[PDB]
Amino acid sequence: MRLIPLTTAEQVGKWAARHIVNRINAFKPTADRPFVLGLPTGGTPMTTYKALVEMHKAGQVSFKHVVTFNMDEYVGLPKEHPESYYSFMHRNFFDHVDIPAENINLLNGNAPDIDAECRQYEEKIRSYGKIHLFMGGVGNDGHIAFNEPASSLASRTRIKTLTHDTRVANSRFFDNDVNQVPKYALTVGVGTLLDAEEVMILVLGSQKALALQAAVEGCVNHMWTISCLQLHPKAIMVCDEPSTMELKVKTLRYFNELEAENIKGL
Amino acid sequence: MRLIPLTTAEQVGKWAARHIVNRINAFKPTADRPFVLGLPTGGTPMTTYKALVEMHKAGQVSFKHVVTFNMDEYVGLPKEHPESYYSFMHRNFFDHVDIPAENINLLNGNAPDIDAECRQYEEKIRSYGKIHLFMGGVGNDGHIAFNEPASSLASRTRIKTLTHDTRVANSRFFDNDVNQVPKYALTVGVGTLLDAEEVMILVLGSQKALALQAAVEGCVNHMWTISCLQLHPKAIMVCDEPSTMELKVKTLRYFNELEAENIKGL
Amino acid sequence: MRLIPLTTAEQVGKWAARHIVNRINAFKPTADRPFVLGLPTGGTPMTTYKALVEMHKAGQVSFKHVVTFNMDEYVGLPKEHPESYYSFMHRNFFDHVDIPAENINLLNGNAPDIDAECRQYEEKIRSYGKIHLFMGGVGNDGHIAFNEPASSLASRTRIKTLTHDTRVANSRFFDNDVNQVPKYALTVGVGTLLDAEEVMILVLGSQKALALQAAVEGCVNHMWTISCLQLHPKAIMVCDEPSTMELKVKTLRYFNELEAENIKGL
Amino acid sequence: MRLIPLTTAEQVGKWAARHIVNRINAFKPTADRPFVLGLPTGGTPMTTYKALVEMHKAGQVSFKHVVTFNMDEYVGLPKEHPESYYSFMHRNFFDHVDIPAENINLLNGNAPDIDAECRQYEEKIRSYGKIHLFMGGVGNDGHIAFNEPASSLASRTRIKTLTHDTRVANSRFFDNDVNQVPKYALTVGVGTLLDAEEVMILVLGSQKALALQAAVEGCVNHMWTISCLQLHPKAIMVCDEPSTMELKVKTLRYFNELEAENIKGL
Amino acid sequence: MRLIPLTTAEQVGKWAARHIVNRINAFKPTADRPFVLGLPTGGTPMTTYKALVEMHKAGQVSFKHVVTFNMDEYVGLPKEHPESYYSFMHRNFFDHVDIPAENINLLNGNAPDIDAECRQYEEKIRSYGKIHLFMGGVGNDGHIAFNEPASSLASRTRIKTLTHDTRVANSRFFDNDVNQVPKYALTVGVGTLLDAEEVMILVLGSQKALALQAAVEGCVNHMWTISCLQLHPKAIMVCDEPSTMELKVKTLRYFNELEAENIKGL
Amino acid sequence: MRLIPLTTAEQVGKWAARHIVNRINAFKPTADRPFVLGLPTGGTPMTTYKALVEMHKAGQVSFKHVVTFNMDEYVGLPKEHPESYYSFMHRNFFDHVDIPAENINLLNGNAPDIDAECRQYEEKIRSYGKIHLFMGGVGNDGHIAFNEPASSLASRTRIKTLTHDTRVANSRFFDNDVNQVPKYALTVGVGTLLDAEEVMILVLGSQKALALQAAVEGCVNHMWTISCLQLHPKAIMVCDEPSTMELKVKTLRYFNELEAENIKGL
Ligand SMILES: O=C(CO)[C@@H](O)[C@H](O)[C@H](O)COP(=O)(O)O
Ligand SMILES: O=C(CO)[C@@H](O)[C@H](O)[C@H](O)COP(=O)(O)O
Ligand SMILES: O=C(CO)[C@@H](O)[C@H](O)[C@H](O)COP(=O)(O)O
Ligand SMILES: O=C(CO)[C@H](O)[C@H](O)[C@H](O)COP(=O)(O)O
Ligand SMILES: O=C(CO)[C@H](O)[C@H](O)[C@H](O)COP(=O)(O)O
Ligand SMILES: O=C(CO)[C@H](O)[C@H](O)[C@H](O)COP(=O)(O)O
Ligand SMILES: O=C(CO)[C@H](O)[C@H](O)[C@H](O)COP(=O)(O)O
Ligand SMILES: O=C(CO)[C@H](O)[C@H](O)[C@H](O)COP(=O)(O)O
Ligand SMILES: O=C(CO)[C@H](O)[C@H](O)[C@H](O)COP(=O)(O)O
Ligand SMILES: O=C(CO)[C@H](O)[C@H](O)[C@H](O)COP(=O)(O)O
Ligand SMILES: O=C(CO)[C@H](O)[C@H](O)[C@H](O)COP(=O)(O)O
Ligand SMILES: O=C(CO)[C@H](O)[C@H](O)[C@H](O)COP(=O)(O)O
Repeated sequence: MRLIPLTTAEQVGKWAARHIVNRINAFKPTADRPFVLGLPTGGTPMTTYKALVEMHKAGQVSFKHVVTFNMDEYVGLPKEHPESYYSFMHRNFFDHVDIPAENINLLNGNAPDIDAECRQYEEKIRSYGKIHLFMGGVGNDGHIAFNEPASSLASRTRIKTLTHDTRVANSRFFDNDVNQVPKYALTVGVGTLLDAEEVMILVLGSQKALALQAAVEGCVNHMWTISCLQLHPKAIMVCDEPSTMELKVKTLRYFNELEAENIKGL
Repeated sequence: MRLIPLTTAEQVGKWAARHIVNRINAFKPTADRPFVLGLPTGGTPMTTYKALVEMHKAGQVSFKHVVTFNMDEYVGLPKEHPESYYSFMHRNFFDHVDIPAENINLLNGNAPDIDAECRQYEEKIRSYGKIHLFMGGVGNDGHIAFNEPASSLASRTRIKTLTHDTRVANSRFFDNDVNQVPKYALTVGVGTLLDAEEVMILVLGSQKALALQAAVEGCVNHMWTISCLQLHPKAIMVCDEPSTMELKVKTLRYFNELEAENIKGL
Repeated sequence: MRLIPLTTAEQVGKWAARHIVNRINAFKPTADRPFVLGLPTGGTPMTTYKALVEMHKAGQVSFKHVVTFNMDEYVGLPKEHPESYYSFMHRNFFDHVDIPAENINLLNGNAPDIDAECRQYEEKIRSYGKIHLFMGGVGNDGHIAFNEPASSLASRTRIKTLTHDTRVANSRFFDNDVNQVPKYALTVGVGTLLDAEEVMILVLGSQKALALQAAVEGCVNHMWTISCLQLHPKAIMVCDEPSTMELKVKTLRYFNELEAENIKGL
Repeated sequence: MRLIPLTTAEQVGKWAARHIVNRINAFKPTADRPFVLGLPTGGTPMTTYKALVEMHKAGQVSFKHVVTFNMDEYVGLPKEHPESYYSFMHRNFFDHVDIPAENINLLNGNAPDIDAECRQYEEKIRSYGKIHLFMGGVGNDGHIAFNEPASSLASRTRIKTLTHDTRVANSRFFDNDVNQVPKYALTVGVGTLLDAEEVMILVLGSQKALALQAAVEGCVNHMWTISCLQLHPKAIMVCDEPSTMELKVKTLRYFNELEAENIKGL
Repeated sequence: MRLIPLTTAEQVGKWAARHIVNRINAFKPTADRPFVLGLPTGGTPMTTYKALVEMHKAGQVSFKHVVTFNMDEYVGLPKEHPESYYSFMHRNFFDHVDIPAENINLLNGNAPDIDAECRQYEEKIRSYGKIHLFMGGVGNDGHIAFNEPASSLASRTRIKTLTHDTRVANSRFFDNDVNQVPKYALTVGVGTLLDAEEVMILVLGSQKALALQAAVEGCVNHMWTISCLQLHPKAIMVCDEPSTMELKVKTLRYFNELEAENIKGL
Repeated sequence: MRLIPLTTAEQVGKWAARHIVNRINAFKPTADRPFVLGLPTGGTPMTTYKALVEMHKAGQVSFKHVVTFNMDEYVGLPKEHPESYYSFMHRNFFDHVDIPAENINLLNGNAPDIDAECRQYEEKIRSYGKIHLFMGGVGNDGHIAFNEPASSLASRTRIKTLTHDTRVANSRFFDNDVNQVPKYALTVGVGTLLDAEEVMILVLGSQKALALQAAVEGCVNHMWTISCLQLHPKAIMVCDEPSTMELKVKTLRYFNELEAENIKGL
């Protein structure tokens, strides 16, 4: 695994955005061979979406031949609701770039048949072949997507019951009232994520320090699903300073030595 | 993983039996497409075999098109011995249901060529395709089938030397004399079990509390092979009250919330 | 996993050599079906190379139809340098046995295109099909080959930055001057090793006691990559006495009972 | 120790307030033999202070012969600043009860000789003999008073540097401006607390879940100073529901049956 | 501490009995200066009591000037009930030796003022000065005496509520009827034990393997009160083979070489 | 405790030497009130002893009124043997300073009554009252003095059997011949050390990284006796860079900001 030890959220966003751009440009996507990008919501990717939109407007990237898939979506939350993941993605990213509406893939949290909806999302990924880069964040409790504690490490897209801890954390977006946070969500599985060619996790704040420790220095287990990355051949964690506080000095020293040139570019 | 927190062994048996019945009936097995059931011995499945036989006699299930495979068998123990797994299964299940003798698969602990016997058991599973539901229990030391501490997590059917701890526990069936308990057994591997479509483990008593903790809150490791379930896409653990004593309050709370409707049916 | 608890390095070498000979002879390699052997360097395999050369000269083994692959090699170290792994292997093994030069495979640490070199080494393994037996050792920090702490458990052959701890340990071969130890090395991946049919690790000295504990009694994790063996269907660890000091009494007792006949042959 | 498992912060303050009043009335303090009460600040004791005030108003307790000592005080913060502990205590407690000004002992965070201040505080306690009851809270990092991680378990009153985490936690009272929270604070030591006849710690909120687990199920260490309570002859922890989430099922079960009739008072 | 690694419970009782007799004879007790012996009940000390009796019969020891204090006694159980500790001690020890009735101190589990009973017991010990040797056993959950998990490490003699596990364990003596085992018991505290000049704990059986590991290799904590022995100046643990199974190899090796000539007596 | 994070062993000896001189000068010892210094041997204090010598030479300190006590001494090793602690201390320290022979207290490793020797040493310390400063090092296994793992935390000066690991470590001074290193040694106990007014431990090298982690972030236990420092009112650990590699990032950060201006002296 690669861990990029940066200082601030602004730097994290800039490194991630730049990595996404270079992968796409190096890929040279065509209409017959698009680049498939998996994306997350939440507060963590804000600086990355910001940087991505800038680079696009500056003419550095084109999303014309990029197909996107999101990690999850709230169940039973009106699609028009500003806090639905559909609204989040359009407001913060889609409405600003040249990506065709047919290239966008989002789960329908209001689908009448939940099993069918999840299964079809898997079929859609399969029709493209693979997700080339899946970007995400991590929960306080260590979840990747919404694969809460005790989620199978070989899981597929399906519905999951959100942990009280996750709902309290997400209530910050629902006027700080947990009763307004949806109780369920459709989410890609750990197995789904393990199938992506590259996984890039963004980690910000001391609130994520225990999750980062579990991922990097902990053992593989289903309580902290972020530990599944130890089993992925190409995972990267991009971190700010506060989030690395629980790591051993030797561990952080190793990554600093490794990524010195790859980050110190002002 | 799913964990069903029940109170007594009677409830555990009833939930498990009911789950087996609904899977079979939903499957609609034919002579050209049978339902393959993996089964265990020991004290744990007693209430489940009892409930299964009842439901059969009440006309709720038919084992006519069900093929069964057992987890293991003692090596060097006469097949006629009442404590052999062959005798256990006939006395407690086979002799009471409408399953054809040709649909029953048991390992021969007295086979002259042990490697050949184990290999052929694997071939037989393969000829059917897959085990749809493999039911089992857990050892005090955390073993699944007889995959004792330090058993490969990718293991196949083979012979294994029983741990002194396992023999002392099993001596309860041999007049409380460990010297009468067989030292070896042929057992399906962890990889064999991981290949089943669904795995259902029954957990009863405080004697199993540490094993349950390891499975649910511990990391993946070969010392407590029951932890392999964290890697299975469809595992369920059915527990009574005493067995959950080593779990964290938050963990048990999560499962109770999840399975409330799925268990509270009187 | 199998653990062979021996007393001295001389016994370890003799058991390992004998195991390699019996595998080859049982295989009956031909020019159209060679035996593929993966090999390590370092101080650990010294007694095994010694015993192998003896058995060859005594007419017990022939390496005529054996193809070999080494685990790694230093990057930027002149091939002629006595401490390069190319020199180590020729001096200690190749120059003494009847193995054809075309059957030898070593990584080129001075290759102009590192990615290409690593990729081609993988292709070469693939053209043979599989490595039948991969022999190795373990690092103080728990590494297998040079898959240092935080290496993916599904990794392939690639370049890796050596840990300060590994360089200090290896400086014993460079006049005890860490500044002379290369900083990088091309190494087979954990996934590469997991693909071998059988893996045999040699463990010598109390300096390796924590690594052995992690492998046998620890959980699967990428910090101690030797733990990947818990996931291999056919792994063996051959140990001397000092290296088992960190194991539990019950664990060592189990293996002693198991391997009693398999080792007590004077 | 005794752990009182309650549901709400309202029940916690009421249970703690009733306990203090019961101790005081049983002691029957007088001018020559006052009851010595140790007290804390922060958000946790609010409901306790309100309840004590209601009880004093109803005529149930008098503080005429109660001498108090506070745990700590910020260094360099002006005395009349609303966030100084001096201000907090008068506003939330002293202003509403009949306690004589001479009976109130607070640390002078702005004294010329900080070292003389600490020595004199310890002297003051000794002049009275012993603190009969010391009430306190617990930090997210497990500190008792401001004895931050790595504080001697035999420490006395002295100056202490606040951990970055505590300042972030306390910033709530400084307009979430960490820069405004004082970096230093005079505090009573762990030995000072262990010298008290009885220690009662109030635990509220999920954020204290790990600190509660460290105090109850962890080992004694100087990283989580709250663990010192395992060494005290008479320690009580009064908790609400969310703070108990990281404890084992059997732990909370034990305490629930012990305190059943002891908390039924509503 | 000293750990005496023996094989059998017969050797354990003989080693412990010889130790007591040696201490007593060396002390040379008299009416004005008696030897004070602290004693336990339960299944563990049986072989010790038998051996002590054989030694007294052979003329090797006299209890004429030995004062005894027992660790605990069940609350509410009638005195002449065969399972009361009073009954156990007379039947298994007092009835066969020359100890004066006035030298025997037992806890009155059926006293009117339970609190007065405990205070007076502590007073009795103080009147003699100090207990010279306190013998005890260890519970499966690590309790010393009946100082159940979460008992203060500075505790004194008091009333205590038995853990569900201890009652299950003790049900062996109550026809395996847990409902018959007393729920409460008066017991000496951890501080009471730490005040003794020397403490000797007998450990027998695999069931105590984890308690032994907690006492020897664990950290001091109030969950496994047996860990208090790390703080005692003169603590001895006498063990049989199965109780040592959870210790590390190097731990048991150290103790074996230290006590070699000290246990060769047969 | 205080942890002084320095880079080099040269800075460590200089910081420790300046600390001793400052304590001595502030104390202003005299014939009737000498300063009592506890001292160690081994490789760690070399730079400290050199620095103290340079300071005495420059006229900064006098040892005319300093009484010293050493931690331990090998049993059975001839006094004038260059590796005896008596020889080490005179050669490395006493020969170069103005300390009177009568002020020097060393353990007599070759005394007729070893037990009388230990009792008299403790008596000697008591006659002076208290050791004001005890300097020591830490073993790889965490021992303080020669209080090997499983040593009472309340122990006094006594004879002790060296662990195999310590003898291997100390063989460096005996031509790497473990057989030449004395198996026994008289040593001060943990209680003896805890009775000192201040304890300063010097930590140098990666080999002590785990011992440092056990002392700072671990729990108090008798396996790593260095952990006793968590219980001491005034303990200081002076470390070089490599010994800090196993600590968490936040731990070392806390200490760095606390001691910033306290180590800038060069
Ligand atoms: O010294 C004190 C209080 O005088 C602290 O230990 C607090 O008790 C603890 O930091 C909790 O703070 P709150 O969460 O209650 O605000
Ligand atoms: O208070 C006592 C004994 O008076 C207990 O700590 C027992 O020593 C322990 O429960 C062992 O019981 P047995 O296993 O020996 O019966
Ligand atoms: O009793 C002593 C010293 O008198 C020991 O605890 C050493 O301080 C420790 O073994 C370190 O040894 P070195 O690594 O410094 O040689
Ligand atoms: O699937 C989701 C996001 O759609 C994730 O697991 C979040 O990345 C994680 O919960 C963090 O959320 P933030 O802290 O970024 O808000
Ligand atoms: O839809 C999900 C089913 O997969 C459920 O409500 C179950 O609780 C599930 O079995 C647990 O999750 P995983 O093991 O699938 O993560
Ligand atoms: O393979 C076997 C059973 O054939 C198992 O691992 C048992 O389920 C386990 O050993 C528990 O046994 P009981 O406690 O149910 O008897
Ligand atoms: O037949 C089994 C062989 O697999 C053996 O006696 C070995 O001891 C085995 O190698 C260990 O078990 P696994 O790693 O296969 O579980
Ligand atoms: O890849 C390598 C060797 O080419 C290994 O991981 C070594 O086996 C290990 O580093 C031990 O080295 P020695 O202790 O045997 O020297
Ligand atoms: O060539 C290796 C790349 O694989 C690198 O320098 C990276 O640091 C790597 O991503 C880490 O290692 P693995 O996770 O691949 O072990
Ligand atoms: O005034 C306190 C000193 O007692 C200091 O700033 C030190 O940092 C102290 O040595 C650490 O704290 P304790 O070990 O005393 O908790
Ligand atoms: O009589 C005992 C009281 O000392 C009680 O029932 C309490 O439960 C006690 O506070 C807990 O035990 P210790 O902390 O005193 O062990
Ligand atoms: O002279 C010492 C005795 O105090 C001994 O050889 C013992 O082994 C001792 O009981 C253990 O050491 P401590 O528990 O006293 O450290």
